[PDB]
Amino acid sequence: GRTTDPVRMYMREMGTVELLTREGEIDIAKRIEDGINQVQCSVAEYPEAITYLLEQYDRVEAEEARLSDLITGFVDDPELAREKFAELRAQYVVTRDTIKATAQEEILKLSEVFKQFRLVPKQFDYLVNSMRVMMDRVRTQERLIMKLCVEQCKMPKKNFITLFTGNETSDTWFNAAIAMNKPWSEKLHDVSEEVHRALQKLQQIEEETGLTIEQVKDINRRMSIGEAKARRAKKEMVEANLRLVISIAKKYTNRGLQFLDLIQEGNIGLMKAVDKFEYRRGYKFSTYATWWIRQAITRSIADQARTIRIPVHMIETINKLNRISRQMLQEMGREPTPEELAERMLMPEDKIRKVLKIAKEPISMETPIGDDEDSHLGDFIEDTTLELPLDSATTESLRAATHDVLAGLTAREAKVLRMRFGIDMNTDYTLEEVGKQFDVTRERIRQIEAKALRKLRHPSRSEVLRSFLD
Amino acid sequence: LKAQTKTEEFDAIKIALASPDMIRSWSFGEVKKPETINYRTFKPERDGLFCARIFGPVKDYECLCGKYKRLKHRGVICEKCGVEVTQTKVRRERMGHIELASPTAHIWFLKSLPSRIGLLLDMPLRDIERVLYFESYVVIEGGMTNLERQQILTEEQYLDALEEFGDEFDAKMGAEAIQALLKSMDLEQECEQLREELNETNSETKRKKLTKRIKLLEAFVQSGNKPEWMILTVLPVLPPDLRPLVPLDGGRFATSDLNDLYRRVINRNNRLKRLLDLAAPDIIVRNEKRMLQEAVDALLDNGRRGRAITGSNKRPLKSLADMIKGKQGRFRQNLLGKRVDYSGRSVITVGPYLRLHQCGLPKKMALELFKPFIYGKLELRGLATTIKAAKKMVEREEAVVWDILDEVIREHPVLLNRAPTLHRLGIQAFEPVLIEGKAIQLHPLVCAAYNADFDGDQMAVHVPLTLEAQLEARALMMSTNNILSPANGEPIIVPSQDVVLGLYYMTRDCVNAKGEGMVLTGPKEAERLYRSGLASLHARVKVRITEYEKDANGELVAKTSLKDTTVGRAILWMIVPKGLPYSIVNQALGKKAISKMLNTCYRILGLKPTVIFADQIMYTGFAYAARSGASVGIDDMVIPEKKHEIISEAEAEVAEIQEQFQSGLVTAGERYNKVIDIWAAANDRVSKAMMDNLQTETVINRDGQEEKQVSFNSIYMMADSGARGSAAQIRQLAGMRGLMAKPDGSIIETPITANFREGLNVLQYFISTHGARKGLADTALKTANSGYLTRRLVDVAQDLVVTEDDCGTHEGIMMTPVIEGGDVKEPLRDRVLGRVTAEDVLKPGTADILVPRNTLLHEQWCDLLEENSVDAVKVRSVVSCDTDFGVCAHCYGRDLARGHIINKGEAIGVIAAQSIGEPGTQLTTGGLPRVADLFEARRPKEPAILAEISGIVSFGKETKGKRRLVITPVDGSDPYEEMIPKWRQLNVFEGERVERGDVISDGPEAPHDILRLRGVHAVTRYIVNEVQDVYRLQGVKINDKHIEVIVRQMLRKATIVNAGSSDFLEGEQVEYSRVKIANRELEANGKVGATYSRDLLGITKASLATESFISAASFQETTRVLTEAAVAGKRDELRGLKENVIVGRLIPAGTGYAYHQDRMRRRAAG
Ligand SMILES: [Mg+2]
Ligand SMILES: [Zn+2]
Ligand SMILES: [Zn+2]
Repeated sequence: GRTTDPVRMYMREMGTVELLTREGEIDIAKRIEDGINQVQCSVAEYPEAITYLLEQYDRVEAEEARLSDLITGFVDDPELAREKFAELRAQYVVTRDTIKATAQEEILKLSEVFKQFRLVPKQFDYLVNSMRVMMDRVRTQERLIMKLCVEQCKMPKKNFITLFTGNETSDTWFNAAIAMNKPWSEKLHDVSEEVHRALQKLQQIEEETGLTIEQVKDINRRMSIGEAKARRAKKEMVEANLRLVISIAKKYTNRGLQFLDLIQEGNIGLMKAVDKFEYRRGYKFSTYATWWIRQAITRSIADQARTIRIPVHMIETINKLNRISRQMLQEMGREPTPEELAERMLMPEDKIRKVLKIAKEPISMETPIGDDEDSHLGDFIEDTTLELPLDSATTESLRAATHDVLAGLTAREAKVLRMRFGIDMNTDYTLEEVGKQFDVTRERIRQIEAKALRKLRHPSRSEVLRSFLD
Repeated sequence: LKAQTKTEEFDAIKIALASPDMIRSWSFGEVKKPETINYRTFKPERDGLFCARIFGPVKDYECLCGKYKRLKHRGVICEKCGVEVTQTKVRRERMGHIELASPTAHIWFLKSLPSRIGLLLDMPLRDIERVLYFESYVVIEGGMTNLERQQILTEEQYLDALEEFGDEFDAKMGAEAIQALLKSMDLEQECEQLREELNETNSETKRKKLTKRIKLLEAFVQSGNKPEWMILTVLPVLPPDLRPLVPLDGGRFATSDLNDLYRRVINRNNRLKRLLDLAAPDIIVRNEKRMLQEAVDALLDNGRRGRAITGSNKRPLKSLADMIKGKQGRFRQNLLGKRVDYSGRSVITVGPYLRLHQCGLPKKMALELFKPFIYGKLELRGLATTIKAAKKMVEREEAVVWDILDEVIREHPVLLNRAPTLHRLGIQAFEPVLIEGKAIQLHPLVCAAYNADFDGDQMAVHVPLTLEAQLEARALMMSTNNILSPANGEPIIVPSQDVVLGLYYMTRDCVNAKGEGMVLTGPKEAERLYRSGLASLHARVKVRITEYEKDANGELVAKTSLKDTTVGRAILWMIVPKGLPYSIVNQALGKKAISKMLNTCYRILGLKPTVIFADQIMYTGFAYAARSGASVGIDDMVIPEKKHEIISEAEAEVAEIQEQFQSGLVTAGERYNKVIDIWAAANDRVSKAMMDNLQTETVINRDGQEEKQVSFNSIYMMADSGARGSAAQIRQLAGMRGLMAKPDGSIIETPITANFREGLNVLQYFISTHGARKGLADTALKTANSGYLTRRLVDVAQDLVVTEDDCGTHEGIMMTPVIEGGDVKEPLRDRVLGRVTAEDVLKPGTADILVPRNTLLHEQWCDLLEENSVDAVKVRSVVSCDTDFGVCAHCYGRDLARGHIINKGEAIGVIAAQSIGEPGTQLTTGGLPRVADLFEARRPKEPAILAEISGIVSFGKETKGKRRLVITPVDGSDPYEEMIPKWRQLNVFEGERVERGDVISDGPEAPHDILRLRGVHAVTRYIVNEVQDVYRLQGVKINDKHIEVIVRQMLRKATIVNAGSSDFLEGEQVEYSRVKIANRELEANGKVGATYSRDLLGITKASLATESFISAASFQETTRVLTEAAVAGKRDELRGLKENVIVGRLIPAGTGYAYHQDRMRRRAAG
């Protein structure tokens, strides 16, 4: 059943999925539009989503940000941007004061203008995240207040949802429902200090966000549903189109990456293709997806397929260098000289050699050499970074020699010479430093040092040290 | 006292499964990128397989960025890019890790033959793999609904079952599944339940598997390993320098294959994290998880799935498993070999001038080898200012350095070794003698030990460095300290060829020669008579000699007399030291006699006199052989005059039988046998003609007309002395050679009539060629078989070492002369020699103890036993030794290159294996494969069967493929009934009584049977006698000892019958077991002591069990051993040879036995 070799358990697993009809593509894409627009509208119905954008533009003109980090532009320059944002702020400052039944008609239009803005994906993500996190904030108090009644103070949930729905803020449910003389009613008193105090952040939500706990759920719930529809449809599309990825990736086989690696990178490319596709331009999804998949494949190959990573332009350069070789090889009768393709190429032309070197892939250290025996290439690589013991002994002896010779000079000259150099001490010392230490400073030291050298210069002293210089 | 925290000198080692947190403990950073180096500036890209931050600085004590370059700043972590500046060596040490996205199976525990994840979960392998590949769903903690815990479901099935039960049911798939299974698993509860189930149901099938599995589980619990660790959350990365990118000539780079693999792993991992963050469809992320699994598997152990190939190169890439395993079968770099400093080698030459304690060492070689000593000795005397100047001097080869070299050489031994090292004598220590030349000079008497010809064989030299090595080489490996083969007490220093032709030519006698009949005062004027040309080397003469006998008490008696001897014998006598009687030199002095001279000298005078004796023997043998003028001409090989006539008559016989086949009186095959027989008889006749003519034909006159003696012809003297040549080869020279045989083995009926002295024609030569090629092939093959055999032997023995002094058991085997079928195929004296007596022995009359309980029987004791008629002696052996985990020296015997009792701590297993192995080249069901069969205890092809129990037997039932045999013991119950196939002809009498172990059929019998139905002494006796039959039929001398220690190693394990401590049927150490029942017989339970049954394990099988896992990982399949040990959390205490060899410390034997013992007692103590 399963031969293993994961190429197969993939090839067979995807091969179940049926190819889409030309109409099915448009059905699915329409579904995509439905989902997304649902989340967009759900974003437009959030007051904080508006106010935040406003504050952010107040920061943009204050030079604390840039127009590129807020909008990707609207449907449609800084002046046009300024006036569009002016329009937005206008609808906001009207809708805000009209909260005194009729206001809805404007709160709808307030969404519309807010929908004119095409947000940077990052900003959009920040908004959505803010919404769902705020819903975490709501769920915190919902579950706190629920557990403090049901789990701790022993109340049934069936009677717990009765005064909940429609209110879940004011004192109608907390203070007026404990007098009901139910078996669970008098038990609500022990926890009353904990429920009423944590009810502060609850009602607070209807202040910051500007929505009763009722709406806060409905809106981003609708959002959740929309996102679901979106991801569902897009996934469906990609799953339908994997075969294309495979068929393309078969071209890129031996470039130095594995088959499944190829088709996976290409799969990612197909995902991006679904994410950026618009069916309204009439362009066939096939030939549109092809470029993207081929792009992901080639880009990835260029990037990760070597032990030594090389920049893209360099790779392409090498390739051109290969083309020239292919043409001029039989044309020149043997092969073009190493400097031949050089002038054929635009750049400084000695670069060939340099490039021609760095292009080469490193030879496997396990590459077997003669006898077929355990002799392998890496066995013969010698450590050149090791210091030979023959020298190590001399490094050990030089210390004794220079120590004895440094026992020779006057105790102060010895200190000055051991100081001017790193002898038996940390780092080494500037002559000014030596001066400040010794209290007898500047030119002085430089003189003593000289004479010190002079004492060790002519041989009695010199016969021991001179033997060291080879 | 505070015990310690940081570095000590460690003991044992431990191996187990690795926690993710542990893998993190090792890891000094997470390598997040496939990048290696920057591509222009070759600096490591930060957090990549090669990295400065995670692993270490590129150059010594230098930050990567270049800020802190000073040897002062050290513990500093650079602010720019954190790198603690420290030696580049730490890039050879520091590990790393990678946090994988999805869990991953560790391919070793999935694919090891007894799949660990599989049998821990009682889950079949193919199912688990089907789960890992996302080919099906598996349940975990099914609760009570419809479903088994380990049950597997398909897509639709999982859907349906899920629709039925939302919760209180759980199923996963992929790696996360298996990991969840392992984590959820409660071993203890399974233990309880399995104990119960073991108890309730009675079936063999049920409780066998039941007990095996419960034992497995509880072992795994006791380990400290938690099952989850078989699934890798984190993957450790190996230090960069152990998989280096280092540059080459031409600016090219070369790197280990582990980089490709690690790279792939990191790539697919990161891409998986990406695919998770992109909310990819299942079919994609699944493929990615699988690919990651494959990449990781390929990294750890490649080849158990797809065998991935390296970039642009077809050849599969070497994985970490392949890194550990190595190649050339099982070789771990302490095994196949290791390169060594202070060494050399070259072509070898003779050097007869040498004393036996020295060897010629080429000048230049000595200079280069001893170069560091020379440097130190040069500046110690002050001839060189500093070490640099010393180098300059020895490089200049200044005149003064040679004397200094003569200084450092004097008392400093060197080790000499040859190519096929078999027995310990393959390496011998010598005192170096400076020689002008490029060739190594090696003492002639040693040539036998090395099996070294002079045809261009090479020898390798090794300089013992440390003081302990010098003294080891001098007191152990020294040439003079081994004069005797460890296999048998006979001298290996026996004179070889030229020398024995010399001593043979010297003492021999012709009929009439110069100085015949005269008389001389002593050997002095005998030699003086010879050198002056007055008297001939060989002439019958009476001379006065003074011999000695030490036969007083420690004292040499003197006696003088007129001996009838020759001139040559008289001259030679000057050499023979002290207490030896003149009787020894008064013979013809053949190789055997010339050897026994040495042997007696050693068993009388001691070591030193024997050494110098052998030396003088060599010198005089060479000198006099040279004087002798021995040579070989074409006329030295004498063909029988009657040859052609024999040929003709024997050729008449063939035409007789041919005429009969023409007339049809005889059948073709019968004819074939007839003709072959007449030709064979012919060859025998010609051989026994040329032998008489060659041997006795000297016909020479003393004072009369004629007398005849043994020939002085060169080739005869050579063949007779034992120098070189033999009756067969000489027969091939003069007489006709043999009858050949086609590769089939059908012997050709037209033999080679011509010999080598005559010409062979075309056909004859062509036919000889096959014999030649098959000869070379077979010999070159038997070398390999020998090596393999010795290998199995030391593998099965090794760690066996003399440990205790005397176990003090009366136990031992009855030693009789071998007495086979004829007269005495081997005496009693050889079998009992050097062996300790188990108990006192008797004269024919008694209360007279000749040999008193346990005493080494040396030559004098054995001769005292020989004076008396004693046919029987009970002797302590290594197989019967009461001591556990080793042999007591008192049991072993004396045998060694020294005649004294075996030392405490010498490793006997090795020398036994070697002693059995070395002659193995000289062995021809029978043969070396027969030897192998014996040591492997293989049940033969057509074995006999022995009576299970004594008492009257009869036949029962019928013809089902077995006609049953019913045995009837006298007092006891009958029911033993064995099924004997009746198509095999029986022996046992239907109406007669048969003792247990009698012949119920014919053919060889499996030693398992001999062990069970006869018993331990009987089985060890069978093995030793049969293998010794094989060797002795070839003329190979091997003491019974070595074979007996191998035998002891064979029977090391046994299966229990009764109970009261451990499990019922377990095969286990009889050391452990016996020490447990000896301990159980008192204290403890009053006696609960269990009964076992001795088992026989073949040598290749017995080698499998070794306490130390490091040892097992050497010669066994490494991959399996490491896993199997890791699951049990096995803790290797070393304690053996091989393990300590691998880990690189002192061997727990020999010189090191004082160390390891002193440490052994410190362990498990205060
Ligand atoms: Mg040879
Ligand atoms: Zn730095
Ligand atoms: Zn013993």
